[PDB]
Amino acid sequence: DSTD
Amino acid sequence: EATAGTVTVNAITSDDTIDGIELGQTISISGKAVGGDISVGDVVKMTINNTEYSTTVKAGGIWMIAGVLGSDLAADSEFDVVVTSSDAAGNKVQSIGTSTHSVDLSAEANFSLAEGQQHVLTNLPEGFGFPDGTTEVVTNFGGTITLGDDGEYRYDAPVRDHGDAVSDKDSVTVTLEDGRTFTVNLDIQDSAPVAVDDQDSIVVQHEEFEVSEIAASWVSYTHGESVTTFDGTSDLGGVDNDSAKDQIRWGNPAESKQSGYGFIDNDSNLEGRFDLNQDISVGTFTHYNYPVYSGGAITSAEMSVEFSVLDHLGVSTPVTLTVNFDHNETPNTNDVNASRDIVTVQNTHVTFERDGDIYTVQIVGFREVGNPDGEVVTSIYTNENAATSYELVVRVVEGDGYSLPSTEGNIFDDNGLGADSLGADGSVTVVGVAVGAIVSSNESVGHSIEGQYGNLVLNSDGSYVYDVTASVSDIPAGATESFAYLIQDQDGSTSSANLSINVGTN
Ligand SMILES: [Ca+2]
Ligand SMILES: [Ca+2]
Ligand SMILES: [Ca+2]
Ligand SMILES: [Ca+2]
Ligand SMILES: [Ca+2]
Ligand SMILES: [Ca+2]
Ligand SMILES: [Ca+2]
Ligand SMILES: [Ca+2]
Ligand SMILES: [Ca+2]
Ligand SMILES: [Ca+2]
Ligand SMILES: [Ca+2]
Ligand SMILES: [Ca+2]
Ligand SMILES: [Ca+2]
Ligand SMILES: [Ca+2]
Ligand SMILES: [Ca+2]
Ligand SMILES: [Ca+2]
Repeated sequence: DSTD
Repeated sequence: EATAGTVTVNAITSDDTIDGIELGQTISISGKAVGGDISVGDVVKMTINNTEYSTTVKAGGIWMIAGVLGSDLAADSEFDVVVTSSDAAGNKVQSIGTSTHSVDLSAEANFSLAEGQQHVLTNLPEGFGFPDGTTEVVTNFGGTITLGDDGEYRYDAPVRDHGDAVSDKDSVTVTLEDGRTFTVNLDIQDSAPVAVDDQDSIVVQHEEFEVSEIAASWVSYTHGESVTTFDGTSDLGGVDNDSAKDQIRWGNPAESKQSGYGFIDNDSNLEGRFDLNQDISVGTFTHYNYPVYSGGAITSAEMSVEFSVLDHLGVSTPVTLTVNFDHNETPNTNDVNASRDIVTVQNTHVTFERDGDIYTVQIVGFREVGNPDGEVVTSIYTNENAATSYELVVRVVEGDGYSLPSTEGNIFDDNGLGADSLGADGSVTVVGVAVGAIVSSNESVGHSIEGQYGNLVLNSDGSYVYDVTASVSDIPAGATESFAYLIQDQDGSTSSANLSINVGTN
């Protein structure tokens, strides 16, 4: 979902 | 009653005026007397400056006075001419004419002369001189015209601000007892400085070092999940000739693999030798950017770059350069450029001793592969799901590495061809500097500017510092820098010259  | 005639007076000299040269001469006066009972032989009389001149009427009514003093005509600008005649019976009559003329005993002398210099005044108007015992007259600007022993008149032209709102045309009027005046107009011309070309030289040292193979190890890191360091493999980073841990990986993979860094040394291309004052690649740095879940990435990591330097006695000195990397695994959005991950390498160094001299290995930064002459940067940007690669460039220099090779001087000094001439105005400063042959007043004085092989800081007082930034390998035989500088005096006059710097190697 929230990746860097 | 007799009939009066017409008495006319011709112009007093051609221009009907008595000037300063005519003042000292005898002047003919002429006219006519015709009509009425005027007869040949009639008396013609006139009073000029309280002296009476007389003649008679000639055939055709012509009358003329041979010689009237210029001084009389200068002192009396109007006079009547009276002709006395008679008729048959003896009845008298007087025919009268009036003459006016102008008097201008002035003469002017015009000159155009350089400021701050003494000048002999040539071609002064005929009869020019100072009255009585006068040997000096002071001009409107406080200059002087001095009569010297040799009879010459000399003018000491003052220095003038030729850029302000006050005229720089000096003047003075000389008056003589006989009424003559002489007005000397002296247009003071501006002076300027003369910049003279300058010569300097600098020698960049060449020095080969014998070095062992490089071993690069990831030795520490801050933050990150599932962080591992390892010797590179075909699948992860590629292989190198040693067992040091050249790869580091981190993160919980959110699509495929872990992000990280890999460093493949330059052992094979270096062939066991460094060069002084030379950008050198110690290996290829690759940033592997994958998508990883939030918070699982490092924020910094450190890599030790170890090698030995061998001297001519066969003694080996171990060296360890620590390279620190700041990492930013950025939040991923639909914006690819914003989603890029950022690596910043720190400008660290390490100093070591060989044969009684110390040398400093300094990190320069990242350079694109295959581009020896490309830009070197300290921060690199890598898209998600990509890897970028860069040579890790260092330079080795003699000393503690606090400053590059440099030379200094002052462009106002004699630097091979004589010192700049400053001119009579003074207040000369450097107002422009630029690499190449063209320069204007600009905003580079007192700033560092980039030349062909180095940087220059030329200040307004002429002082400069030039330092060589180029790698020794890029300095050809006969390499020369040349900067054009512009100097300017108090009221805006400018002169350019060139500062030439010979850049050699030895
Ligand atoms: Ca005249
Ligand atoms: Ca005269
Ligand atoms: Ca008559
Ligand atoms: Ca008169
Ligand atoms: Ca007249
Ligand atoms: Ca007139
Ligand atoms: Ca002026
Ligand atoms: Ca001037
Ligand atoms: Ca000037
Ligand atoms: Ca190696
Ligand atoms: Ca290996
Ligand atoms: Ca390795
Ligand atoms: Ca990433
Ligand atoms: Ca990112
Ligand atoms: Ca020098
Ligand atoms: Ca000079």
